[PDB]
Amino acid sequence: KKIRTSPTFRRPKTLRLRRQPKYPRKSAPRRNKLDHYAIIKFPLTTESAMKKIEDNNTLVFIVDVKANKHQIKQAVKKLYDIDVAKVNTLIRPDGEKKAYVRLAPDYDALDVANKIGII
Amino acid sequence: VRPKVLMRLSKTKKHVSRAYGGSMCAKCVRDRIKRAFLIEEQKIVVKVLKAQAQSQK
Amino acid sequence: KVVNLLFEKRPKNFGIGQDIQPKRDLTRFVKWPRYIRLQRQRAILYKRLKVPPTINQFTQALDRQTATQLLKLTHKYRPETKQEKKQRLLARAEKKAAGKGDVPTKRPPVLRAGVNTVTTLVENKKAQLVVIAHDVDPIELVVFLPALCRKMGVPYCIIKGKARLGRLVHRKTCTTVAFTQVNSEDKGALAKLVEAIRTNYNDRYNEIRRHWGGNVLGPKSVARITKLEKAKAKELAT
Amino acid sequence: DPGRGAPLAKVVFRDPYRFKKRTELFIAAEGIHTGQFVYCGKKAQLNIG
RNA sequence: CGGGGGGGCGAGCCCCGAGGGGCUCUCGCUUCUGGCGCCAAGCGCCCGGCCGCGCGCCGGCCGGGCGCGACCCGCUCCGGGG
RNA sequence: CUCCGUUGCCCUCGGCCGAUCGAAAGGGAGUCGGGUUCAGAUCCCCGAAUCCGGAGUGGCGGAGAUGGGCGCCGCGAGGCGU
Ligand SMILES: [Mg+2]
Ligand SMILES: [Mg+2]
Repeated sequence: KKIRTSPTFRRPKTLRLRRQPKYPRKSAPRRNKLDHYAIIKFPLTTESAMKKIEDNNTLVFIVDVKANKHQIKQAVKKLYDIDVAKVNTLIRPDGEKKAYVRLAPDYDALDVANKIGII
Repeated sequence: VRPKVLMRLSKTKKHVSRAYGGSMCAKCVRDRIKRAFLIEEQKIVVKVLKAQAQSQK
Repeated sequence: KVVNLLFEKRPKNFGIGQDIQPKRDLTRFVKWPRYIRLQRQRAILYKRLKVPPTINQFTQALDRQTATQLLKLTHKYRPETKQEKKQRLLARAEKKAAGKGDVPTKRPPVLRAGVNTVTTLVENKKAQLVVIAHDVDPIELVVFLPALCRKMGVPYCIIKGKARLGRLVHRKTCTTVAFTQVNSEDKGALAKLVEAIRTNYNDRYNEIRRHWGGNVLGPKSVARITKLEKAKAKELAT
Repeated sequence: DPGRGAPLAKVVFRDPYRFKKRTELFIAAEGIHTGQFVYCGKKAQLNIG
């Protein structure tokens, strides 16, 4: 005597368990391929890019094409012990992703050019 | 204003402060009031006339 | 007055169109899924149709008073469980190489379970009683058995529940069962059942063999057909 | 209702049973004015609509 | 839904004692007005704690649970064919 | 382990309506002046903005919200008890 108020039968909601696999299904976890040496390929040194460094506190980077801005930002930060105001990406007709990276005002591009070797 | 904009606006821009405020138009509320008597009262008048018909019968 | 004036009544009325209707049980006004609907109207057909004798006999069965003696009787007598089996062997392995053992003992009398086991030892007249489950799924497997049993003059019987018959022998289900021998002391109770059973079965056959058992309509139809015989009685009985 | 000579009428009853309001579409009988209560079913009285 | 059964304001008939009962009907109760109407009141019966009387299924305070309300049984989810 | 969070199970409630795609012209919140290049500019910069989401611990104000009565004590502003 648990009466039926509704005139449908809806399936009873059963218990359903969580995977307790007897092995892992692949041995090891895949080594991460988008790194803080791989996501950035090279800084550009084009005249319209030197002009962009000196005048706008930016750096012009070619970047690995699967990169996001929060990846390009935690890359450029990690490496040229820098910090980044904002990233701003395009895809060159060629498939190379550019990303020109504004560096916070406390902090200069024209110095960090000579550190990374460009100029 | 275009409806998604209503999410920005304050409560008071979207109603007027009443019964059925901001959905219904005064003129229909104040009939809904004085309809809601006379429906109610004349169930009472039928209630007593029924009671008198069964008191007679 | 220990009765606050406010708690009133507000008694509702669920006439058509008056106050909104409440929640009754609807078990007949509900959508019975395709297994249920189906199994429901197997049981209906299986009464509605004209069922054959041989399949009917698998309705009429034992009663509490008889059944419970049977299943008492068997409980002295269930075939060795596993574990219980192991120590029948293990004890003879230690008793053989210690304090003598020819090792035939005396195999104590027990049940006999399946059909093509039973039917052989019914066809051999090696059975005092045979218990048959009624609800067996392909009925094929036990249609004959009663006929066979009465020809050999072997007391057969039809107990309810292939489960509770298949719980004696330690399984899910079982269709038949049999006592070939009994312990001497336990033979008064066996011969008590046997005589009680075969008044009721083996010596009935021309009552069972010619009894069709369905052809029963639905009570909704029956209530209507009978309500026309109060019209036809009360036309020219008045 | 396009491609159809008769006008329809939306008539809101209410579900005798769930707190709600079923609405339907009757083919408008002539003399259906807007604001009519339309009585339906066995015991209903014999008038238009 | 089909049977049953409650109800009962009421009609026919039957009974009747004039209280009433039985059988039949009726209902199953929403029609003058672009009104409101769900998640339950009420009664009942219980149990937990806590407080008071102290016998505590006495009484209060706090907190729950089931029954009626919302008759009972079934065998085809309702309808029309065949 | 306070309180809160998280999860486990137990009870409770939920009609829908079709696994899914379909607009660079239909539906769809919110960015614009000025500046700048050889080529790009509501895209870069300067300044003014704005939407959506998050804000828990609540970041800070303001509302909820600060009476009245009664009773005392105080000249009176007033203080306290309830
Ligand atoms: Mg799409
Ligand atoms: Mg568009």
